[PDB]
Amino acid sequence: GAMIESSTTIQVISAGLPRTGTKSLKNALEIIYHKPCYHMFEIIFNKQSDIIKWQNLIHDSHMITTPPPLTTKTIAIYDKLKELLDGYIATTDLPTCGFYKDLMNIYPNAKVLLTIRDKYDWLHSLRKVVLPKSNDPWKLKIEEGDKVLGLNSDFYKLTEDSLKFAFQKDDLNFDDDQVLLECYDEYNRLVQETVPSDRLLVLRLGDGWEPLCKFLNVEIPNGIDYPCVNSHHQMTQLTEQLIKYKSLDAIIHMFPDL
Ligand SMILES: OCc1ccc(NC[C@@]2(Cc3ccc(C(F)(F)F)cc3)CCN(Cc3c[nH]c4ccccc34)C2)c(N(O)O)c1
Ligand SMILES: Nc1ncnc2c1ncn2[C@@H]1O[C@H](COP(=O)(O)O)[C@@H](OP(=O)(O)O)[C@H]1O
Repeated sequence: GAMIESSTTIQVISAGLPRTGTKSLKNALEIIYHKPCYHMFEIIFNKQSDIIKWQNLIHDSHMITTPPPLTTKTIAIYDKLKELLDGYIATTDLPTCGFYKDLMNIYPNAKVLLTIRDKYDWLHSLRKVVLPKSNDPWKLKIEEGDKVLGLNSDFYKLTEDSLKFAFQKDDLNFDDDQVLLECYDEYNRLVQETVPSDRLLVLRLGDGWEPLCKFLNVEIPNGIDYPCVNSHHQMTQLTEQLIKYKSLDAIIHMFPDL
């Protein structure tokens, strides 16, 4: 196809929850658009100063009166969300995913993606990387590796609060598998009920380029396979290597598509 000059603004809002292929999708969107896509990894590796800004936004988010129409407080919240996303062409993962409805209002010409998978596969992956149970010895390893990356209790607070925001829960028993599974199903159902079907593409793991590129009116990237990255096995290796070497920069060449 012809090469066209794309606008550097949010063009794709991904509502999929963590551990549903968000990092592969982030990489795929960057391959298509040649501009950055937001993701929790963007916070960890490039924008740790944003943690407090996202926390402030979530703290104020209960004051969002759903447009139409737009109220004054909603403008202030929407302005900070637009500021956080300046320079990006897409959003994936926490903390953004729970803001899908607000992002749809801020970027009325953006399209929405929802990545889904088997709920028990999702929970297993979540417990190995994002939310280990409080009695799991692996949790102490994750925390040791996280300190190497400079992540403190405020980072864990952001993950917890952005998950609570996505699930629309005032509190959440993070150690309760039944609660998490029910929240997962209700969240994915709600996205499909809320977003007009014309504006939504539901993606399953393994779907690859073709449905995504058709939805976005772009050519399939020539000679580039669809990304497959961020397996729990790979995250376990990363944690162990951070513990062993005590720095990101000593191991970063071992993890190419991070
Ligand atoms: O790809 C989607 C996606 C992948 C991972 C995460 N987070 C996993 C975590 C951050 C992390 C660490 C290392 C790396 C790496 F890759 F550099 F190694 C990446 C990310 C989140 C925090 N910690 C668990 C924890 C330990 N004690 C807690 C107490 C309360 C709550 C959580 C925790 C690992 C998210 N989040 O958090 O949205 C999204
Ligand atoms: N192209 C692809 N095909 C199949 N699974 C993929 C994939 N890209 C990522 N995944 C899976 O999606 C999960 C990572 O999602 P996220 O990036 O949102 O954290 C991992 O699950 P597992 O942990 O079960 O391996 C990973 O294996």
